[PDB]
Amino acid sequence: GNDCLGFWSACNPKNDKCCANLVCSSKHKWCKGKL
Repeated sequence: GNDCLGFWSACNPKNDKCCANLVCSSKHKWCKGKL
């Protein structure tokens, strides 16, 4: 079914597949918390 990533999980700035409403930092390139 669904598929997402956790926290501090590497991802793509063009395709954010993070969970918990996380954010894919285009800098660190990971699922961080949108401040």
